[PDB]
Amino acid sequence: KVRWPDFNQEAYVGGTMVRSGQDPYARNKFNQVESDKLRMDRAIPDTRHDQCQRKQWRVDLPATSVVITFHNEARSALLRTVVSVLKKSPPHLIKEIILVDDYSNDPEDGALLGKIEKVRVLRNDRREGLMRSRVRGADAAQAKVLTFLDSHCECNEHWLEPLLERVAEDRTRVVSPIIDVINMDNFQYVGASADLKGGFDWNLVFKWDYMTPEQRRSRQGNPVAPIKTPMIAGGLFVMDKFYFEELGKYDMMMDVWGGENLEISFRVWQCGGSLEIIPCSRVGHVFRKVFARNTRRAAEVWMDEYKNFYYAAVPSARNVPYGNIQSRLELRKKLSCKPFKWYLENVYPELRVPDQDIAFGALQQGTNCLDTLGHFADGVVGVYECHNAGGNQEWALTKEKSVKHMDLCLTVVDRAPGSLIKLQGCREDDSRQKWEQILSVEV
Amino acid sequence: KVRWPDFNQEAYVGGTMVRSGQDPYARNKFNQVESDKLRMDRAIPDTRHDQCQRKQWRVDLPATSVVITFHNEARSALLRTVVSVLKKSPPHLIKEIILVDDYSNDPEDGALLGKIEKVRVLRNDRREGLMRSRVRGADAAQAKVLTFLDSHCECNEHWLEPLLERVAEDRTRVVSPIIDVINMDNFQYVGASADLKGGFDWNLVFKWDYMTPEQRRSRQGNPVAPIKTPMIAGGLFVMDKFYFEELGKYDMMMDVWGGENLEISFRVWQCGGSLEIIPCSRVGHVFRKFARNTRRAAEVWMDEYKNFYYAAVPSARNVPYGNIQSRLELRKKLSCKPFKWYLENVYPELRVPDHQDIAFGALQQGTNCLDTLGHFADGVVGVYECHNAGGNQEWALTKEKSVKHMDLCLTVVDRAPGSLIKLQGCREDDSRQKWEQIEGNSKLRHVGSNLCLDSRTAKSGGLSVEVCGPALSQQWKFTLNL
Ligand SMILES: O=c1ccn([C@@H]2O[C@H](COP(=O)(O)OP(=O)(O)O)[C@@H](O)[C@H]2O)c(=O)[nH]1
Ligand SMILES: O=c1ccn([C@@H]2O[C@H](COP(=O)(O)OP(=O)(O)O)[C@@H](O)[C@H]2O)c(=O)[nH]1
Ligand SMILES: [Mn+2]
Ligand SMILES: [Mn+2]
Repeated sequence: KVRWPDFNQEAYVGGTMVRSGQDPYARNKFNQVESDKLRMDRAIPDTRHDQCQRKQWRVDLPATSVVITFHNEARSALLRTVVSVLKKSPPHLIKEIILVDDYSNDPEDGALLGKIEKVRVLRNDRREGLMRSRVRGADAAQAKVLTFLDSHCECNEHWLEPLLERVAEDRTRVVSPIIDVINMDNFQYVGASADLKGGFDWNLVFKWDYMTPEQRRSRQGNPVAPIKTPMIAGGLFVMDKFYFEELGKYDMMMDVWGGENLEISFRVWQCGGSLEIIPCSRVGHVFRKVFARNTRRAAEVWMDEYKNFYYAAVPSARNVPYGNIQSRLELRKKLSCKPFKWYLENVYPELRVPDQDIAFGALQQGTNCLDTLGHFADGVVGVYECHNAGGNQEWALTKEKSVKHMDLCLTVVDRAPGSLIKLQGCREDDSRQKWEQILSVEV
Repeated sequence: KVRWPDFNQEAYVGGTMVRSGQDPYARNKFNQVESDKLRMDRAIPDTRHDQCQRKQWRVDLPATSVVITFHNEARSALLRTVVSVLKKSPPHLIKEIILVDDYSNDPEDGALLGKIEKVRVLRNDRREGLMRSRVRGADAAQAKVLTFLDSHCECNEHWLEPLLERVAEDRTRVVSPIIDVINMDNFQYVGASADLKGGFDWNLVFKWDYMTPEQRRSRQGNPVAPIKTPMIAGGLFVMDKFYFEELGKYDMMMDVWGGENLEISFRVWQCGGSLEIIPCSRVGHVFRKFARNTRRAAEVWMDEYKNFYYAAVPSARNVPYGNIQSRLELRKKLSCKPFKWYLENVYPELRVPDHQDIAFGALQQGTNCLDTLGHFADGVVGVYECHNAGGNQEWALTKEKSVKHMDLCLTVVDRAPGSLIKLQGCREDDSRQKWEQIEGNSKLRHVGSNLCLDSRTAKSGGLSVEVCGPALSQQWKFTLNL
């Protein structure tokens, strides 16, 4: 067993370096020459709010089993992940670090990290992917609380105490750090915004957005308070171990190319827990950039009818075979989880839910986009380039066949081609406001 | 006195029509030829939401005194305003209509309408303006509730009872209809949005804006409920007569040029009343196309925040505005709340610069604005056409010299020319985040460098840092400058 500072990084990253000519993004989708240049404990900026830095963190907290899962991870990045945990965490709070080597090409990527204090390595036989690899890691953990990280993260100062404080207080909380960004081309560590919450559109791809100005204003008194989130990124969180178990771990027939965020985020909220982002906890993550099977498996279990709006948004998924899900279904009733309606209403109210529009989003043409120009009733309407967007470029075509923004409708004021169209109050039976898929007017 | 239906509109109107060749816009800045063709009680669409078409008010509502003030109004428009009040309002709720002719060139405009049932006319002596004219009318009013309208309005079906119900239930409510649009060219009557709230930017110019999504969401249960509003348009409103008096009427030193929304809206909210837009009340208004009145409002009500207005309108700082003691004494007497309380509780969606911000608002290059492009940390930044809806075009230049949006800051990741700037978490100690306005706030340069913000690759990669130079791609001005 070696203490982390005495581990031989030069040797370990030694023979795996990018060879002249070869493509540094090739193995990984990030720049390995840049990764390999970094020391395993390289200094990173303290990105935490000023208030965190003056906090006295409790350390009379339950220890954690840190589970890190990986498949042909760059050696420099894997080691850097492990050492950030060991350097930045109170040693009595790290029971162990469990590395699940999920079929890497050189088992030595993992096994060599086995000489480090607290690290134990489990190797999969075939490639099982992230979700089952985590379940296995979790099954082997000896501590009361689980911490899951990706194999290309860098923990910041006092990242762990604020997370464990939460779950030690109430074991139904599944909590996450603010995920700082490590740039995939130059490996600079970048402070993220603390004003974000996790969410998604009806295609179900995870996305961030800012809290509303009202939510921010409500936090002014304690701006480092926990943030409740509809969904976690999924790569990094901490969860009470028995809670992870009792709620059903992860779905064992998910495969990769999987969204580790989706199903667990719905289950936790519907089945009585909460998801939080904890501002004082900062961990960096290298961000970069068939899939449908896993998403299907989540939707079919958790969303009830609103699953329809997903298939609406992504018809391309309607017949990807997704397999047997009965044991996941049994699980939901066994737990007496609330319905998806409740989650939309209570957890993600700000998600736009459809219903009977013929069409939504922007009216393109094809560089530009229909735009109110900020005009109201009796104003002309126009185009700007598409910004992607929302606001004055968002429109609906209604069951009633109107083209509307808020309650204003494009109105044929004068049939004479091609005089100007106008915004006017939407009128269910006004015929000057009816449009069909087949500014000013013309033939 | 004459039944409104018995009034001869052709005699009244016909005596002032536009003649051969003469500009039909000259007199009023609207098309008088189109106005004059209309019947005095012309049919207008019912723009009210279907859910109005019950609906909800007591049986013993209080009568109102309607006050309409005018200077050289087009006779046809004036007459339609009066007949629409008479035609659309239950007769027992109209105690009287008081016309204040604020020194119109021809006194017959008003005096001939004095033959109509319930109308009485007062002529100003001299040109007093709308505010002083309104106080004169209100002082004459015999009923318990005041209704103010402009002289180019057309009331719609059951416009009055929902206004009267609000104030009969709580006399500290000052209430307005949804104001429908009467087009100044063709005089067509156009239904307005019901999703608006009144407001203003730091230049103190009134504007509408859509409610927030959460506000809309909280109205699912009753989409025609009252709408609380930080500011009223000011032309049209109903107010308990005694409450109008007790609260200080209007500031009697306001002149012609105002501006009638501002001072009263701040005073009502700060002194414990409220302002509402009532969706089931619909009235049309002919819309068409100075700092003394605004200063008198800012100096009395705004406390330190008046400084943002002066920032926005630096020329206002010179302008005489007269004596405000009486108003400050009114403010103390009524125990009004500070402007800070108003911004927090009444209008939290106005975004307010930090006390030590150096500049604020949009950062404009011609008609384009610095836009985050929906990006977050480690993302590039760019420009779009300035849309004045804020959001991704909202910025501040802070005490710490950063250009910031939410808690992200423009960061110079590489000093090499043509290097892209990036959004990173603001950190006070980060020298890469420090920027300064130069050359009369026409450009932004990275502190301690020869590098300036540049748009040349806006659309093919992002904004960059580039050697400072005459290029127009390096011009940037904040809309607000402290
Ligand atoms: O246990 C694992 C962990 C990761 N990966 C692979 O490594 C890459 C990164 O996935 P991960 O979720 O670790 O990182 P992300 O890029 O999703 O943040 C993908 O090709 C995964 O399939 C894997 O096969 N098994
Ligand atoms: O009592 C009045 C009413 C109106 N006006 C003038 O009439 C014009 C339009 O004002 P109003 O408020 O009637 O209409 P709006 O501002 O809505 O167009 C302006 O020149 C005002 O000075 C006036 O001098 N005294
Ligand atoms: Mn990752
Ligand atoms: Mn008017």
